Amino acid sequence: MKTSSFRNTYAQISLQALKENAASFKASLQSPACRLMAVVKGDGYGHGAVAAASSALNGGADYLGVAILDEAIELRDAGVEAPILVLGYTSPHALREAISRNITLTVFSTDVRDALLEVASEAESPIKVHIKTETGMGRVGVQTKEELLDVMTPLYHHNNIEVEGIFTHFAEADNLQSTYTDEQFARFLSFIEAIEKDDMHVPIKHCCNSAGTLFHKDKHLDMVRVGISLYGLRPDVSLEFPIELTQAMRLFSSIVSLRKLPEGSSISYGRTHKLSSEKVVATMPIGYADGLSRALSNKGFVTLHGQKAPILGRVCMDQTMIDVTDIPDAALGDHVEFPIDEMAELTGTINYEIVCAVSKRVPRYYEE
Amino acid sequence: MKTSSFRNTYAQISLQALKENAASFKASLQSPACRLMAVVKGDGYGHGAVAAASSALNGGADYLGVAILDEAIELRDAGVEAPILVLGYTSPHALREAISRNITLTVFSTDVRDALLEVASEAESPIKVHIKTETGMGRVGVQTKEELLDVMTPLYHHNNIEVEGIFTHFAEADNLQSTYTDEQFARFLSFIEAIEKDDMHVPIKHCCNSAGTLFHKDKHLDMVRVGISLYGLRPDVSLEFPIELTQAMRLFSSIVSLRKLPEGSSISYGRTHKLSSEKVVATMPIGYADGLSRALSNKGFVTLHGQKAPILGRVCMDQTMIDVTDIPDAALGDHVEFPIDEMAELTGTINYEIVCAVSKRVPRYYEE
Ligand SMILES: *Cc1c(COP(=O)(O)O)cnc(C)c1O
Ligand SMILES: *Cc1c(COP(=O)(O)O)cnc(C)c1O
Repeated sequence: MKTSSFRNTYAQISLQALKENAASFKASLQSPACRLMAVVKGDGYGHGAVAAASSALNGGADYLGVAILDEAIELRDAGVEAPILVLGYTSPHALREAISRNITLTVFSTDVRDALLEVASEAESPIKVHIKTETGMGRVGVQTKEELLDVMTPLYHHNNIEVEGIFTHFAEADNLQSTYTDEQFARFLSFIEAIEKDDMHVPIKHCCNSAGTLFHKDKHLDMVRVGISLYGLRPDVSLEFPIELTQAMRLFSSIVSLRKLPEGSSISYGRTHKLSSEKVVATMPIGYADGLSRALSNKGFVTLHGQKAPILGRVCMDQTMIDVTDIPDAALGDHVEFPIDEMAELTGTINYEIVCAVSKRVPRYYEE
Repeated sequence: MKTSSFRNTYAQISLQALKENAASFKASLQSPACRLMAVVKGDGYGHGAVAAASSALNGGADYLGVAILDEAIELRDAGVEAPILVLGYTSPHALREAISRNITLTVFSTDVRDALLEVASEAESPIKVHIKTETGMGRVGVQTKEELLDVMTPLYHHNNIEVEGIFTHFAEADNLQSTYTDEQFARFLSFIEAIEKDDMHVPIKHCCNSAGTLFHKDKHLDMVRVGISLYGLRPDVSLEFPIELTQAMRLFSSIVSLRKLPEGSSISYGRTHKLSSEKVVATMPIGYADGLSRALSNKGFVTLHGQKAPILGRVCMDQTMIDVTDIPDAALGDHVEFPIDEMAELTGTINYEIVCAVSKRVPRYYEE
């Protein structure tokens, strides 16, 4: 993780916010036996995987979730010893590496099942797996009771494999007017009924993401998987948080040039903006190679001195211009802030993408 | 740079293409005295700064360009010894570090001018600077003859500073129906006339980017600054290359799940796509945390087996679904390719952003 720079363009990350958000979530769970999994995929949703994991554990998280084995190995190499579940696919050729670093694996297909049966016969402590079930996200997971039984049963009865978990994922738990989450939950319980009729007991049943955790407490089961709201960001901006949470990331740049340009002057590539009068134009050392979306061209804004300054013309790779004509105290060197949810709204996306897109060129400053 | 992974999602980078592209550009220049600057900002436009710089030098580049001092320091730390120009702003507090690593600096403001005058008062050998002039990009640079003279003259006459260069940048050199590039060029020459009337001779006058280099050979002057087309990508997809170039980056993922889903099934978050009939849906281990634009949701495609497979529903952080129903030989494990220019077109952006957005989670495989 880049954590220093000679350029005043940076993401400030509050570790205390992350810790307190984990504690707030832990306190909110249906039962004290329910585990809090902190989901730190995508390099901690752009905040930094190791920083987010460490903070979340300090706040009471019980498990970590990542998307791919690479991310789990990164955590282990940084000295994180907490349980880690790879939520997505892990291929047969990667299984020995995963088991050697004590990484819990998601399984939903026979190629991985069969490789695991051969590999498990050659390992020290039991291998831990969670089985993924399909209930309506239309993404990954076994699809029928028959397939679940076919995939899980040989793993369950292998003397060196523990089927620790079984889970599903919700497509719209943030839509509080929809029956779909209850329908998915019913299908999930239907899968579970099938394995329990075959006397297979799985100790961690789980289905909730941030939205499920916040708004579907009846579905907390044995573990919840909190991602976006661990970072104090809403699953959907139409929602209001029912627990106390703080946004952990704030994105800043600064003014490195401040100039008056005459009426008729065009700004940036393609001359897509022409000044309607004399304007004071500030240039910032940030652009789309820092992850500032080019779709904010001629439509986004930054804040400074309690006012909004609109972006003029096209966002460049490394530089972006703003109009500070109505902000008389704007000066060379001023730091400015980028609103994360508003950038998502203006470009037709979600805060998840905005924070992940902050590129490796932008240092993260952990201010605690 | 990440260069290995347990997941089959990757950017293949042809070093031979980069080297040959640099050679092709070098051969095309107006005169053999004209220098080729390889622009490798944004981590070599997402290809890898060190790899791109090394390849370009091997192909005949004379100078390297980066956006910010961080990038120049990275190249020096990797053992690159070629001249490097920081094209954007460098702040007063960073000047000593830059000069100690023999980095050429762009200057266009008095804060940096005055700090330089005090610092140069130090240093082993002369400090090299280029002066940025504003001619119509509306971004950075001195704006008037008076300002140019005020900024440059004390630097020119300091016994330990060399004003090696003076430059400008074009807003629409890729627009071959516009007079603006010729107008900018005339303003640039007007700046140059002003300093030469004051008997200040600058050895490297430069103004061309990729588009200027390709289509405005009369403006090559002492050096051209080739970025996007060094990577074999067009400045604008409406253009055809007038010289021989090869696209250096190719982006791939793979099928990690292949399932038949019934009519009426919804795919991914928000149920934004529902199957109009029974479909074979493949899931790929790639999503917007890898830099795959979420704006490709329900509209982008990948290629496999000589056909296009459309993206179904929303791109997730780490996974994306495609329809392979009309591709009978699609199988678990198939690798698929993402078309870079078409992804830009479909999401209303440019190839520059697409290749820079490929995130640090995606390994670069250097093919040669
Ligand atoms: C991303 C993800 C989560 C976390 O979702 P949020 O909305 O970020 O809370 C949980 N589980 C799985 C399987 C995921 O992919
Ligand atoms: C980005 C940039 C270049 C290269 O532009 P391309 O279109 O990528 O060729 C050249 N000069 C300056 C100052 C730049 O910012």
